[PDB]
Amino acid sequence: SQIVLKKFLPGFMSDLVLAKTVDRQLLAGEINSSTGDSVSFKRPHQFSSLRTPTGDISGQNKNNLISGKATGRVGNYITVAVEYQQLEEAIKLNQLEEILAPVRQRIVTDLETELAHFMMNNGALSLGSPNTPITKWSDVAQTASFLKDLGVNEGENYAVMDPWSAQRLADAQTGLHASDQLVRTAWENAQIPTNFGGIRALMSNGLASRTQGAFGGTLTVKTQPTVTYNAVKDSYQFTVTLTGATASVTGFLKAGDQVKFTNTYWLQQQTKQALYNGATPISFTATVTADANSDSGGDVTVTLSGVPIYDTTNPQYNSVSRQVEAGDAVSVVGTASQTMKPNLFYNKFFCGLGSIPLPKLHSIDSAVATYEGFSIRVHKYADGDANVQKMRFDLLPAYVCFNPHMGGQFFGNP
Amino acid sequence: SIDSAVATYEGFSIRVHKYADGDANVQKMRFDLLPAYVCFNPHMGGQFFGNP
Amino acid sequence: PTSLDVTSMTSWEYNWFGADVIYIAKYYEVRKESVDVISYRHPITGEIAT
Repeated sequence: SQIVLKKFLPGFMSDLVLAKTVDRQLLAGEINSSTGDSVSFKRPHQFSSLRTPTGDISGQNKNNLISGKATGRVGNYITVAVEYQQLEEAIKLNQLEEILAPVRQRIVTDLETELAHFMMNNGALSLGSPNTPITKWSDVAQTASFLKDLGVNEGENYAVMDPWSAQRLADAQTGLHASDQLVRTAWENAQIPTNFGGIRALMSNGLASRTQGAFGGTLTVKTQPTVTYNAVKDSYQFTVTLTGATASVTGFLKAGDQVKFTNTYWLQQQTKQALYNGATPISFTATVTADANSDSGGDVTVTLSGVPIYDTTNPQYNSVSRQVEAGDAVSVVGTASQTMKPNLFYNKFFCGLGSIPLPKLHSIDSAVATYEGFSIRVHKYADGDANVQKMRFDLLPAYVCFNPHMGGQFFGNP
Repeated sequence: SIDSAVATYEGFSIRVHKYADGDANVQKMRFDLLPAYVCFNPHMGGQFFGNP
Repeated sequence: PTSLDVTSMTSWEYNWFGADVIYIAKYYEVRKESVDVISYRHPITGEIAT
């Protein structure tokens, strides 16, 4: 009980696929000391033709010019700090290098967990019923089919699921009839190929989960919202109020829930024609951003991401078949208050990511530790004269959401 | 164990102290100078104004 | 009037009495400039001369 080995026992480690797939090109070295605490990008333009027997545009009106923005901002600090008695800490832990290994991975794990939270809070598109798991080949191919149907080409598409799903998909692959390579690989290594259904499938164990949030009652819209392109040309967010809800419930709608407008359909953004899902039209859906309560009278005011633009003076920016108006019928997907781990599918140009370098504090010894391309500033100081040393680690990221209409959540369907 | 330097302006020396607080994440600076004065003989100076 | 450079270098442990010294400095620069070269090519007593 006295002699102790100098090698630590192994531990648990998550995996990193989320950071490697998102766009780390557009936003890199842009939040400098001159730009400030935020920076913005531009948006593409859209034009609408006028059809006449002779081309008299006199009095008809002409396409106007409206320019948009997409602001990226910085986040909070990712900080882990420790304190110890150096007499006891230096007993068998030389050079204080034992702390380095399980802190950088903690930092990265927290960063990617909150990044997944951000993406599933801001993503708009939804597929399938949340309860149903992923079981067959179509459940993955539907995401690629939807993304192709919308019209996104310049970029690359991905889909991140959980360990158990892949096994059910590889088990299915073992049932193939003529591909010797696929059957052999699935039988031996239980590894699915790269391109699955036209979209690049990925497997990750560390993925965030969310709670549904209790709701009850046939909801409906009370007041006509403002969804003109002028209002939503900077953020792609609109505020709408609901009625017909439950009497008085806190946490009526959590962050990440999907609200579906039944009678308003998606449009092919270029051809401006409705989307038809084989046997039924595709309905519009938006994602809640922040938690919302319900007060007396069942009046819920909520903020949603993803806008059904139906500007009547700027028809070229339409993205929905009809205008949302009072008396519409809406519903919320899922069950009452279950908790599930979602699956994400997105395009390359959906969310950005970056890091801001931090200068060394004056008259304090420090060092830099790098892990998966992320630099961590570590500081050391000895505040307090009770043999109480202190170390701290810092990291400061930055996020941006380019287009909410190019990603979201998906599940299986029965 | 504090970063410091010496400045010069018109033949005068000013010392620079740069230090920070670890917990609050704030840097601070302070500049110092210490003068000294004597009076050799009061009978060798004064204030002159235009006489009427 | 005379204005002298300030260095605050000497007087470090020394007694100073002569305030009749003015400090002047010579300043050197190296520059890359455009110059036109004329090639006098008189054949007599060598031709190529730039």
